[PDB]
Amino acid sequence: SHMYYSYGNYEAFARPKKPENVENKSAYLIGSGLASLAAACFLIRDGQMEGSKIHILEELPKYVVRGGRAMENHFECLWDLFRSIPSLEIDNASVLDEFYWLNKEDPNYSRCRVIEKQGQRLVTDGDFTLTKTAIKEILDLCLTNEEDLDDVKITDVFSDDFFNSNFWIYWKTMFAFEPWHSAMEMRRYLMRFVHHISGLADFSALKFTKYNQYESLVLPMVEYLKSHGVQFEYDVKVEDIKIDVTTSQKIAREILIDRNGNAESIKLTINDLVFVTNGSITESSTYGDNDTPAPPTDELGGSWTLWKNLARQSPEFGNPDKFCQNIPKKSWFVSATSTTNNKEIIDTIESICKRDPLAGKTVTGGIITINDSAWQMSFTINRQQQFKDQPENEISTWIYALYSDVNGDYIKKPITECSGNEICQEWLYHLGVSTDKIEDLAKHASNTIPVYMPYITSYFMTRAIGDRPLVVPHQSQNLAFIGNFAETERDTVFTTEYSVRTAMEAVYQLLNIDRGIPEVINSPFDLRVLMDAIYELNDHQDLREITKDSKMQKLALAGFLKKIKGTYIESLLKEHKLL
Amino acid sequence: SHMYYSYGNYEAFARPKKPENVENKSAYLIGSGLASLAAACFLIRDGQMEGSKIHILEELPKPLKGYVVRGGRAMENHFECLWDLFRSIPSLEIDNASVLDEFYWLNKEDPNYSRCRVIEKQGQRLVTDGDFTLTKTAIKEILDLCLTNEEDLDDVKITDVFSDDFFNSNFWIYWKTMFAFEPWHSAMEMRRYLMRFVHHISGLADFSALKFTKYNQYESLVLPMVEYLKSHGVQFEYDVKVEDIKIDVTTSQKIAREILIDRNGNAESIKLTINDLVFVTNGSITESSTYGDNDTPAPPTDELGGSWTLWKNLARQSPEFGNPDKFCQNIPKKSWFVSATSTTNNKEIIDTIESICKRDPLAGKTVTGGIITINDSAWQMSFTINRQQQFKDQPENEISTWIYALYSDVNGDYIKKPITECSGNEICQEWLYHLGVSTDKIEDLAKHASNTIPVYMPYITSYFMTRAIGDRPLVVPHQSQNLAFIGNFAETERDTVFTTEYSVRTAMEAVYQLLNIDRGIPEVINSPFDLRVLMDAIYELNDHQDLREITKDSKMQKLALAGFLKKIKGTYIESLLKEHKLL
Ligand SMILES: Cc1cc2nc3c(=O)[nH]c(=O)nc-3n(C[C@H](O)[C@H](O)[C@H](O)COP(=O)(O)OP(=O)(O)OC[C@H]3O[C@@H](n4cnc5c(N)ncnc54)[C@H](O)[C@@H]3O)c2cc1C
Ligand SMILES: CCCCCCCC[C@@H](O)CCCCCCCCC(=O)O
Ligand SMILES: CCCCCCCC/C=C\CCCCCCCC(=O)O
Ligand SMILES: [K+]
Repeated sequence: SHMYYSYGNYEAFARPKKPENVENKSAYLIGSGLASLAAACFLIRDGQMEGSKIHILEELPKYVVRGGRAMENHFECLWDLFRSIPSLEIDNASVLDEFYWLNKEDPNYSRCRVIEKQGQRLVTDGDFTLTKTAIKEILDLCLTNEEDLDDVKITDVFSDDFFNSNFWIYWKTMFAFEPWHSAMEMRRYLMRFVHHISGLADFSALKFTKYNQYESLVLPMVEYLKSHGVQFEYDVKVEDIKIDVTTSQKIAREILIDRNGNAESIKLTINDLVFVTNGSITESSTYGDNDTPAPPTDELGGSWTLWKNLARQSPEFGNPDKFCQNIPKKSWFVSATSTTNNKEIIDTIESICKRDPLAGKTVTGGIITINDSAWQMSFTINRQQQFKDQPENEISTWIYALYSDVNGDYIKKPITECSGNEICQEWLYHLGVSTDKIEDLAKHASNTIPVYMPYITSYFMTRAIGDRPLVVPHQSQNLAFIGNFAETERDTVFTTEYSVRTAMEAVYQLLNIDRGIPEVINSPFDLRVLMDAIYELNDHQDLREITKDSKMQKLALAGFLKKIKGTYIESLLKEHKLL
Repeated sequence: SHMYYSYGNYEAFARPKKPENVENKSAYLIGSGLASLAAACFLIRDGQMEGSKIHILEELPKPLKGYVVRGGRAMENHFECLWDLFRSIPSLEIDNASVLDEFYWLNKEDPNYSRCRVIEKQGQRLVTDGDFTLTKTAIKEILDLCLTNEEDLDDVKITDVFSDDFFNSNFWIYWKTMFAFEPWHSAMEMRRYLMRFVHHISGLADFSALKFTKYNQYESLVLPMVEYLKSHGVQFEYDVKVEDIKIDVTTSQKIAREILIDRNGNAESIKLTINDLVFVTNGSITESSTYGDNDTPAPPTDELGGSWTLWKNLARQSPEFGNPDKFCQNIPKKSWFVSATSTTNNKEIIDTIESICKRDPLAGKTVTGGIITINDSAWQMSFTINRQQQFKDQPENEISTWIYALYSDVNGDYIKKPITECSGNEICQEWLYHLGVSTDKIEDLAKHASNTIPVYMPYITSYFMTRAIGDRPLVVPHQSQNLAFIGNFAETERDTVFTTEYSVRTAMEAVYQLLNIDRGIPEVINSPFDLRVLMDAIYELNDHQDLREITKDSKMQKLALAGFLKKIKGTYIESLLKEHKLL
């Protein structure tokens, strides 16, 4: 139905024929976020649309870290795209090459993932400490149809054993799950990343770009698009799109914009495609400084207002209110980037992560979680420096806190009432810095910039099938929805992969491109991977240990083992350490 | 061990860094087969070896009485190494396009499928054509074979693991003819085939999973590689017969020291260092092939040509170099030996084929979509007509049919002689007979309207001979510093021989190991570990029966299924089973 899914090298390496009649078509891409950028690259590369017919409408005209960071090997659509984007750092190489080599020579992993009691490593760090009841809850969730998970919370499907496991510590902090978030999305994550469970506790599965996501992913694509003549249109806010929703078709007819404070309108025909990135987790963000809190806001911005205006033209365009209203005041809102050249801080980090922060390699290898922090705070030092023109004596630490309405342990205030230096103080406290030194180090030996993001948890809010518009709604002729609030099967939002996937599916479907789209990696269907998951989830126990204290399963196991003794199934189980 | 297996787009699209010290290395590739050429291409593209330091050593120096077809078995999408290679090889047909791009577009424009797979009784379609007619016993035997460890199948034959129900099934007709399996062949390799291609079980009977090049293999695969290699300065050396390679074998090292060659009559010797790599294609299924013509049989032979002599000479220097005798010796005389290429512009023959395969042979698109099997032919004969013409110099009013017989020592039904005693025109008459041509016309249409070239291949079944782990050398034997074995008599995991993929796979593995290239090699496709594929396979193997139909007969299975279903009622597992038609 205008696209199909594939895997393996045949479809990966094959090139689509130029799509029919693309020469008389144009594209309008609302926003210059990564999904729109990705949709424009696919239009250039696989649609062979001329860049002059491709219009990226962005609101803006013309340290803080984190647009994105962690990636994995099985970002199948992202790597398809970025093998074709030249590096801005290596000659005759793609962003993929740069990244692939970088991560070979300095492969990621954490030497200390969770701390407590002011800088001590958690004694069970590395184990999931899941009881058999918790594991059963995990499988039961995977065995639940997604259809049966409308509006279901994480707390509805897990008991306290689960929430007391180390597993949950590692999972909620690395992915930013709150207990009230969508069990649907939690389920997709479990199945989506099962091949990396072996790397969950020590982040051995993660891979990072050289610099921040903008210097390493966005700018390369902007440059790719500029060299192909893509028209970037600034000072343009898209307020509405008039869509004709009939019994047989949906056609976007008109883009209503404010172009430099002036109300204008872009008339569309059936051959003008519109790519809407609906919803935004970064909109309405505010910034503090070392002595000022990022001020809280519940303002809807352009992105949310546009989706709401689209949603009033058809329920098939989604339900933005499920995502941008009723966000619990406890949710993550604040992140901070703390910069310092102070040797005591840097040295304290080294004595925890066991790596020289200033060496230019992995440091924390991903977030260290402060497990007994009131704020449920985690922080990471990536490869330093994360910016191109930053002094090589400086580190930049990124801090976030899952709980926003709880007094700190040292700064007895909610993070939303904290200046940069105060967030720094709470962090240094949990690092174990002598409290007699913390205040001055935060105020005069560091600079910490907080950001308040009202919608940073928005992707994970409990939802129902239908709350997210399909990438190409039923009967849509020239309208697609892209990014992490659009609907596609199996893949997990809050990833850059999801933004590139939806962009590729939108371009391919709307132009009818005759090439397969890589399916979400088939890990949860791979018996090899499933064998490993059991092994790892049970903290490296074989099937005899797993069933030890249970009469019913040790009898079923016995029967099974008599049946499989000396077979290939036995050999597989042994290779995967289950026997 | 100097490699790793991978899958997914990350490693597929990634480029390896230039391997360490490759500027001081050279390569010698014995022969111009596809594996050797494939290796040369990986040397260029991923090794970044200088072309002038790559030396292809080929016997031949650079007279047949008709077009000859072969080498062009089908391909499938999940030839993972092959497409990794040919995405990088320029098409000679389409500008600005790889061989993959050309193949890809062609097979979407003219997808392959068969409209008539098995005939009998002189041109009549098999009534059950389409079905596997597998009994539950037979199905249990297939599954029981896959659940057997490879190690316990040493020297086991296919007749040792299957019984009467299976051998009487359409499945086995389809299977044995399309893959050229003999009942005495390796059950280990049959097992690898079962698992290797389980994702295509739905395409077995109508060939809808097969893909074909535009032209014969040499024009579509080999010649693009040769021009890639020559454009990069690669050295081709003709008139070179390699007789032996001196290998110093020691506790911690195997090193090729010397290549003993006959170069245009003269006994010569290429001296090697550890930095000169040698790639050996050990054994050959086409070695010692002889040709006949429309009036002459291809004369039978037992000669061990150069390839089999070279391997025996290597096997003498270490048991890690394999057992060539398990493959080139004691080949049964009933084995497939003869194929033939029958070329005609005669409208009665062409129209007769059209009436069977339901397509115009001369339109330039799929014709038979792969072999048609004559199920009741004494010879167990099959024949295919690919897209026409398979040769760029051939007239547009001509077709060329490829014909083979699995049984070489059995009288024909019309020409009452074994195929080995038959002239090109006699093979054609036996073929025409089974097409339904009136016997009054068969002699004249085979003798004056057709030109049939037979080929006798002593070793054409040799890939499938019953073997034991260890008979095939590893692609890079343990501790080998500059010696690799490539092609379909070298050992790698899971993959299936008698396929171009296996040749390219070994090539890739050899080059990557010997040069320590830091990029993943695509694993054999993971279909046999894929629950969705295994579900589809149960459905298809039981001729599209959901599980309730499958268990009707066994009141106890009817029960076990009763329980399973309540354990999974309303769950994802149920939904998957319904999606894959088992409920
Ligand atoms: C701090 C942070 C860290 C992250 N880290 C990771 C990570 O480590 N790994 C990972 O996989 N993922 C991560 N993510 C998720 C990832 O960043 C997102 O999935 C992705 O960046 C979203 O891209 P998008 O363009 O689809 O969404 P957006 O970029 O939000 O798309 C909307 C954009 O278009 C513009 N726009 C919106 N509305 C309008 C309008 N009406 N008119 C004009 N312009 C408009 C806005 O400027 C906005 O930026 C992270 C996200 C954040 C916020
Ligand atoms: C496990 C394999 C790949 C996982 C995909 C990663 C993307 C996860 C996503 O939920 C966004 C993360 C949000 C911010 C949390 C802190 C960042 C920690 C981190 O970068 O992992
Ligand atoms: C696990 C048991 C498997 C059950 C039977 C498996 C059947 C495999 C079937 C079909 C393959 C059909 C042909 C696919 C491409 C062949 C390419 C070639 O000729 O080399
Ligand atoms: K899929």
